[PDB]
Amino acid sequence: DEFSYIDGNPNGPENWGNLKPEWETCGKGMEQSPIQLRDNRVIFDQTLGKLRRNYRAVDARLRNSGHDVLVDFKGNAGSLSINRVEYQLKRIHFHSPSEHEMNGERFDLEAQLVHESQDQKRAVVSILFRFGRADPFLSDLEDFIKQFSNSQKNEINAGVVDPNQLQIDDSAYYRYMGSFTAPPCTEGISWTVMRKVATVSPRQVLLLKQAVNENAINNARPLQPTNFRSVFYFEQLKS
Ligand SMILES: O=C1O[C@H]([C@@H](O)CO)C(O)=C1O
Repeated sequence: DEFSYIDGNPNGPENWGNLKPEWETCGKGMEQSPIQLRDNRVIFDQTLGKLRRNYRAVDARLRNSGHDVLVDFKGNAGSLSINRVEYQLKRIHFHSPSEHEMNGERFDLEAQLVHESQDQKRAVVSILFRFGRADPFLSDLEDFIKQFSNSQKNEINAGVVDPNQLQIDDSAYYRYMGSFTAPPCTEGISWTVMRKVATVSPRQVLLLKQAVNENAINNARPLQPTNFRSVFYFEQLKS
């Protein structure tokens, strides 16, 4: 699991796919994430509907992987519905700066909600943030996040973590097929990236960045080629 976000280094993002056989798709796959999201190339699909979530507050652990901080839910944290297929919410990864761009703009943080169906299909819902008012979700975790920095520990019980504190506006999003954004960069992942940009405070991002290894202080994978794949867009009109 040594990989780095330092461009130019032997273990850096351009080389991920040559580091070990298990990571080859990082270099050779053609539906890699993240990508550029461009309004002028989207296919509109009114048929997708408002994003259908039913999430539940539940017991969680915070983990420092060394290259990101994530929330790891212990109980059943509820689920996301796409095409009446149901995907359970398992984890939330944090990346600063953002990995996705929207019309050429890179944001200050991205949160990625990883879900898994019983069929084991994967869907990720991404939220993009600009510096502003604190994020209510991270507020309730700040003192736990701090402990990665004021101590030796790399897991922490965060108790009950509520995903309905997340800044998700269900009325508009992008949708496309992609990959995990870190090794093993596996494909077949449905991505939903929320149009509405949330806010997070600088203090909150700093806490996150304090937590990780040095080679991961910025932990965004560079944008990958779109390669002609389709990008769908839904947006609910006032009518
Ligand atoms: O699609 C994803 O890739 C990231 C990974 O880069 C985390 O470090 C993750 O877990 C996702 O939600």
